[PDB]
Amino acid sequence: MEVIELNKCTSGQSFEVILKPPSDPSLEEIQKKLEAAEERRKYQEAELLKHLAE
Amino acid sequence: MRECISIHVGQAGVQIGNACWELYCLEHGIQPDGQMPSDKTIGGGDDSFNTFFSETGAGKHVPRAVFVDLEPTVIDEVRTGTYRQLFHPEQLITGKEDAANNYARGHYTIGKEIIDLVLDRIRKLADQCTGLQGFLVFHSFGGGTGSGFTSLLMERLSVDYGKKSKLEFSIYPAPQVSTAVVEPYNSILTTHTTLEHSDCAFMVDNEAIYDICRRNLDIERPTYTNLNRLISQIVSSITASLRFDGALNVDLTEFQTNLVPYPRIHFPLATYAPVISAEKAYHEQLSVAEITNACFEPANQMVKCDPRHGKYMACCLLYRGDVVPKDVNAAIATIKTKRSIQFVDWCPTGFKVGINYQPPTVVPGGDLAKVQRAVCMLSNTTAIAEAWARLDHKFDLMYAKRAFVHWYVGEGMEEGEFSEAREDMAALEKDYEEVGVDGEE
Amino acid sequence: MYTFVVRDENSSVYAEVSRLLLATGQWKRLRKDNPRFNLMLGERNRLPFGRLGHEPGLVQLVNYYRGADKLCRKASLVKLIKTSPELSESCTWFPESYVIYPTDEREVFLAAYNRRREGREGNVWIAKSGILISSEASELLDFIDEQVHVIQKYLEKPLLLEPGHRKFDIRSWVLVDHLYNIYLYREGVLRTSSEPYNSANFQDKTCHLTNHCIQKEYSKNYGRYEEGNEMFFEEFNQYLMDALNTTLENSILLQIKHIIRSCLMCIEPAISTKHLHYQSFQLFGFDFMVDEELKVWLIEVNGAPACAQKLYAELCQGIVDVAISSVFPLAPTSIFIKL
Amino acid sequence: MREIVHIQAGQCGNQIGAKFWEVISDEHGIDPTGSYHGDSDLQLERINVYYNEATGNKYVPRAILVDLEPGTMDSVRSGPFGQIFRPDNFVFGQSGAGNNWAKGHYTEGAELVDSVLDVVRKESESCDCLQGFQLTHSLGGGTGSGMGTLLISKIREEYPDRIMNTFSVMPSPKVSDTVVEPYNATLSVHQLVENTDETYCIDNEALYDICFRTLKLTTPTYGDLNHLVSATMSGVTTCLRFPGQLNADLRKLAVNMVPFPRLHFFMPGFAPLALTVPELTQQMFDSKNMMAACDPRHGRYLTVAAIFRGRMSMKEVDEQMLNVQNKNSSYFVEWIPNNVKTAVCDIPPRGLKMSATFIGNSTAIQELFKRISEQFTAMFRRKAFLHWYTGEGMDEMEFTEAESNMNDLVSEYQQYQDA
Ligand SMILES: Nc1nc2c(ncn2[C@@H]2O[C@H](COP(=O)(O)OP(=O)(O)OP(=O)(O)O)[C@@H](O)[C@H]2O)c(=O)[nH]1
Ligand SMILES: Nc1ncnc2c1ncn2[C@@H]1O[C@H](COP(=O)(O)OP(=O)(O)CP(=O)(O)O)[C@@H](O)[C@H]1O
Ligand SMILES: Nc1nc2c(ncn2[C@@H]2O[C@H](COP(=O)(O)OP(=O)(O)O)[C@@H](O)[C@H]2O)c(=O)[nH]1
Ligand SMILES: [Mg+2]
Ligand SMILES: [Mg+2]
Ligand SMILES: [Mg+2]
Repeated sequence: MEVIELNKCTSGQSFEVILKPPSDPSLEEIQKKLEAAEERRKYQEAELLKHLAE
Repeated sequence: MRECISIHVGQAGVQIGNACWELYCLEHGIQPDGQMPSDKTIGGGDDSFNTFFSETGAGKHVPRAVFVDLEPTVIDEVRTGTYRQLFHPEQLITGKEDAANNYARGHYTIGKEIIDLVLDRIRKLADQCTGLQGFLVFHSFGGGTGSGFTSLLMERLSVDYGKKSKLEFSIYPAPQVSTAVVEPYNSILTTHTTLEHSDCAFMVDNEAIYDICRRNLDIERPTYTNLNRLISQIVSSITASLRFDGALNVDLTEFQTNLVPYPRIHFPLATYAPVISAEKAYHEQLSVAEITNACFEPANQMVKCDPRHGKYMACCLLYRGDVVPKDVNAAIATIKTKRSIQFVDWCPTGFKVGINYQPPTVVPGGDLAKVQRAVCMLSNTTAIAEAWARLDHKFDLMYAKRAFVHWYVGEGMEEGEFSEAREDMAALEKDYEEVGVDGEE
Repeated sequence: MYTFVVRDENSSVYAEVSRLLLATGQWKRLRKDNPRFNLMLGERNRLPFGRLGHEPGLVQLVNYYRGADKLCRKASLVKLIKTSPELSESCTWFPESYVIYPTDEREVFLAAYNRRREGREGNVWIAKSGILISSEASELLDFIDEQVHVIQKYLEKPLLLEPGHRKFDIRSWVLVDHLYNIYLYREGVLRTSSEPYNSANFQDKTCHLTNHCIQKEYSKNYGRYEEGNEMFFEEFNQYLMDALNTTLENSILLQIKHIIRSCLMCIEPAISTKHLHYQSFQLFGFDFMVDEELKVWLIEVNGAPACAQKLYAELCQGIVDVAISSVFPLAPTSIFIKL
Repeated sequence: MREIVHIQAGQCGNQIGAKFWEVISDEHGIDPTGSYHGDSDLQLERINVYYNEATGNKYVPRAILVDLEPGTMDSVRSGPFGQIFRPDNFVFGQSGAGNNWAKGHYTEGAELVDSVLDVVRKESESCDCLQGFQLTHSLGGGTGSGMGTLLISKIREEYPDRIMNTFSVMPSPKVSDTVVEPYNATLSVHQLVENTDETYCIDNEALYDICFRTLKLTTPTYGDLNHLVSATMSGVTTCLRFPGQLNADLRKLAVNMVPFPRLHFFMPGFAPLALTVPELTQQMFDSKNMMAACDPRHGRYLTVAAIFRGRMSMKEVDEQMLNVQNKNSSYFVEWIPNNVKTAVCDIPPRGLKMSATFIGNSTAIQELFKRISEQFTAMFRRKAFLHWYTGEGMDEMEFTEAESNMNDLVSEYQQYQDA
């Protein structure tokens, strides 16, 4: 059970024990996705107002 | 010295951030007014605690934090509470009406109109950093803001801060304290779009925190306050390495290097011990071996699951209080024999150990008892996939009938995003299966 | 009113358990996919253990121990015995076995083989996982290559019942409840072969394999000496007294109980649900061989065993008392032996 | 500040509405003159959801009173709390609606609707962040039913992204005024299917039976029925009027109660009609405590919201709740996990130490729409009483479509009851 990388300071210490060795979307793309959704919302709201106008 | 900026999104993120910064101040000797008598460098210094606190010329220590919520009730209690003097108005952002537990409302409808403001306020904090490490993002899975606006913010952060690590503290939904029935939808949706933007996420299942509060703290019906003070203890021991002198997990990058070899599998399991009720006058002080052994009992984990049937890819032990290396080594030797701890063949069978001599701090008047030594184990085990399976199954039950889907399509989201998100989760579950697993007689 | 679900239609045991449950007025059967259950009679394969114990206010119990396959898969059982320090490769009640793929043991198997047929010693092995009993290692490895298999030493000196000169195996039923109590059903069964044991002809496997499967499709004397080639403990005990002047308890049952304890205690740390968010119990079928020295040998452990038609009523009722009602009470005399 | 605009239309709508404001005004500590005389800050915490504040800290209900004849309006103004409403929020005509949906929706109603919208527009203008609207009305008459649904249609056109909720009183032959009530109710239900987000179905037959069988009232009046409704209205709005985390606002409640846009008609319940937690739980779930005159054992619950008021064991509440559903579990759909949510308010209603209010989205509600459809077709098959409607410009075709629309609604509930 080896112990490696023992660092000691005034507020603590750290070490490592080894028991055995081993065997994106851009700004404009995000803006489009947001405006696409907004567009589908405005379309659905236009169909509503159209429905109510009838 | 490199700075960390904390971002709290939604009611869960904001109220958990409240408990954390309250605890951070108690741990660093910072009073509610922001004064820190121990900081001999007035209005300056690049000490370890300055990773989370900036200093005005008047000696005020201001958290490097921004609170954001699409509805002002929760953030109004920050502006009016004990630590109101801590933050300045620019870092507390509130909207008018919330996302109604609707991912599409938080991400698209409302997020599109507030995202630029949030980034501007973050840039203000970034402009105060000589070497920004990255961000710590707190949020729920199930809320409309915690899920929807978080994933939009994470996308924009990868753009504005390409070479910066992003860590998550995510609240996994539990019916025992759940508000909405659509939280499985919001969890899958936000995990899918956030997956490629988060370097390491610590999931906390409210069901686990709830039972710990009932079993260990003798609280018959825990509230969010009880839950959040316990959560802040775990968060504190996880971030202690960033704001105290030390050599383990001193940089946000180190969390990825030590806990996440496989990028998509970046959800470490957290286990904390001991949690002892303050109503118990005298309680038996647990030893190093006892609390270390407690890190392998399912009842102390932040996500209920059985590590005995997964495989470990990395294991990290974080001690606070009266602990010395030989006590830890002796305890591990005792545990590696009894309990079954199978590491993946392509990873060393070892443990990174960090010790902080300061015992865990407890908020006066809280439910947790002062202990002389505590430990938090971070282990990246495939057993946490059980949490994805559960969640994915609730998603499937509702989506087969398209129940509640119209609320999401009504906010401009396409029905295809559901299946796209679900198939990504199916691939995530298979990634765990590959790394992990090997009638009528 | 307790609720349970049935996810294995083929289980003859838990089909009776479900029948007894409903016959009490305090249990109601729900749809297979209803999550608000107290008791799951789960499927044999891919039982979703990860979805148990997460329903608010429901104490949930399942009739399988997650991880018990390590003991009930022929390949993994060998690996468990050779690997577990509690059992070790010196374990004296498990026949010398080797795991061979079509990490592999094909090499070590041939080493100990040469030491046998060279030393005049009986060198007969049985490969299984489609069974084959051969004299030389040549024909054995060819059968596997042409799924993973296990080559095991064949018990060439079995205890033969008289009259008949015929081999047999013993089946013991063991119930392990949620507290990990190990209960041995007081009633076992001997699955006997109706044909005389032939030491030279390994081609005909009707007198070498005793399972009820072969002793019917290919048994020429099915039911001659005992109904359905099934001798129960009372008769077998009386025989041991008459023929050998010994008791079933002393000559055999002591070794059986020791073997059951050793296997289940070995894996308890891995499968126990003591501190788990759900609870488990499971019925096991242990299969034993007895040699002519009255030494008991473990053959295999079955995780979803069937029962003797004559014993379903008692065992199934005993399961309900010890495993189900213990957790979910209702509004002595005991058929099990606590180990 | 998430304000709700309240509208009450017609005789039934205004009499039930008046009692509603009387009950909650008492709960929030508001006297008949709008002045506050409470003793708990929890009262004023969310007072602005239903009340505007004027100088002198007098609170004025955000309520609009609508009718096509003055009678009921005058009775409210002279009523117990009649002085509490803004005088200019009374909007009424003189002609009347003659229990005729066409008069309320197309002729008499059309002349008054714009001035009603003027008042609605004024109340909304002074809202920090308008949640939505709630309407009280009956479906069996002319003004509440015909003009009420006209108002909903106009409100939706002007505030298309606000929540629209209603308490709708369904007619019954056992508590009937005119024979044309199935006509008016069938026409209104279609308007509600399209333009409301949440409708609390209040069946006058259930109200009567409760007053007769349970409450032991020999001869119940409309007043007795209105006692049950205002108590129900106070309970279902408790989580809106006091500090709460579940069903906090109208849109969050809709998102968690309405899995399919057309199936948004809820069965309310109340208890008691002191008691222990198991008693409240058992009673609140028994049909005899539900006001839709529908047996939930005949259908399946899509979602359920329960509100407990008073000081009680929070553990007993969960245990009884988790008990009541885990017993008769056949009546909850299995494809909406965790579809029963529970909230608790500390402030009990006047005269009770603890009560429980029940809000169910059950497919059993189809029995109500089927009753109305059967009564509609018995008369429509012979074109009985149609001249009252054709005389107002309506064509028979519009009746045929409303019939098919409600029968479509019934069959839609029947699909999810089998699933
Ligand atoms: N642990 C913990 N969980 C919380 C807290 N607040 C909310 N939650 C959980 O978060 C989920 C609800 O999401 P919220 O964060 O409240 O909603 P939100 O992010 O504000 O989004 P919207 O309100 O829909 O705009 C539920 O599963 C809650 O149990 C909290 O303070 N602590
Ligand atoms: N090493 C050995 N020596 C002698 N006989 C053996 C043996 N291994 C197996 N047998 C014989 O084989 C028969 C059953 O073999 P085994 O139990 O391995 O197959 P199986 O697992 O398909 C039976 P089941 O369906 O009940 O689990 C027994 O009757 C036994 O007599
Ligand atoms: N519960 C209740 N129902 C009423 C009341 N007044 C009328 N109704 C019912 O409402 C229907 C008559 O509609 P009404 O409101 O009087 O017509 P309107 O004034 O034109 O809207 C019938 O079904 C009545 O039974 C009341 O005060 N309480
Ligand atoms: Mg919120
Ligand atoms: Mg077998
Ligand atoms: Mg009338």
